[PDB]
Amino acid sequence: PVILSMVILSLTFLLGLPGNGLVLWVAGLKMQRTVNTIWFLHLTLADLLCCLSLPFSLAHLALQPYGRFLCKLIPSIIVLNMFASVFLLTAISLDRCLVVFKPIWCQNHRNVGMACSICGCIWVVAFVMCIPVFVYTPLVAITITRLVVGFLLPSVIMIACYSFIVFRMQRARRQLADLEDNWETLNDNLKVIEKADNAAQVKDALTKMRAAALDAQKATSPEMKDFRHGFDILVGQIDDALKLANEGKVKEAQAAAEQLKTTRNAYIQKYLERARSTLKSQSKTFRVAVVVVAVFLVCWTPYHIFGVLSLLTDPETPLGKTLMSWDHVCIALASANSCFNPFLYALLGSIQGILEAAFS
Repeated sequence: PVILSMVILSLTFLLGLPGNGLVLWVAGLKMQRTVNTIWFLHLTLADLLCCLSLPFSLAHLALQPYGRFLCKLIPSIIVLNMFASVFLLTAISLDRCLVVFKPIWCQNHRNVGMACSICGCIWVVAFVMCIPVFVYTPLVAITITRLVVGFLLPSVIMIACYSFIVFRMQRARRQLADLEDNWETLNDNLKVIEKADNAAQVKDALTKMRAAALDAQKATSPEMKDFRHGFDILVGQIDDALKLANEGKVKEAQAAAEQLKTTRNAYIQKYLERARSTLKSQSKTFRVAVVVVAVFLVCWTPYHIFGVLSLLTDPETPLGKTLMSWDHVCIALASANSCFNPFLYALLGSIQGILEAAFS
């Protein structure tokens, strides 16, 4: 099945250089450097460095043609890019979970300088794990070390961080839904009261409005202060209308209830818009990260599976022949991950709108 590996690798290169170059150039010399975009820039740079080495592997597979370098360094680029990508992805997930975490580690030193320092640290940490591959049974230990460091622990970290993030996103949702329900009963009762004659239905509608307003003010920092002050004014106005309707005046209660609309729009509408806006975006920002992580892991799993199988299985076996036959396909797919990654940005994203907005 060597021809299948050949064709898939050639297709990966043919569609890998253009996309990587386009994304790198658009994200690099268009907008300003921020703590968020820098990580994706580093990830795409590592993927581009990985993609640059494909023709050497193609020549090695096709000819099996000068020097030791064919068997010396170009096999190490896969390990290097895998490790750098894993560490950068776990750093992105850690930061995404940190944003919603305690503010003590949010405003301490969160700056572009810290971002590039941590990126350099990540590159160095990925580098110190590259030496064992290049230099030099060892196969017993090095395969286990790569699997444990590159696959298990970071995947656990991303799973925990994203489970906490989705649990926190599932919570606020309901809270908003409750506030929207209270808003809807307030609005429809205020619509009922205008067309309702008699002094009894006015009191019945105002009782419901008062309960809804109290519940809405209960649901939840000058922002909060202003939000609660608006509802205090709302409840006071409801009381004015209630005490007008109690003494058998209908039109005055109608006007008093009409006065509620001004305060409602002036106070609570802006908070409603902010709550709806913030919840919607964070959804997409988390969506892209989760999809990227899932694609990365599903691309890299066959390689680890075949490594474990080769380590466990004794040689001089036809099953060994099958596994070394399919090793080319496994490595080819692992490398095709690099070409796959840039396309999901446009899938889940004017060039600026489809690329730059995808990170923020």
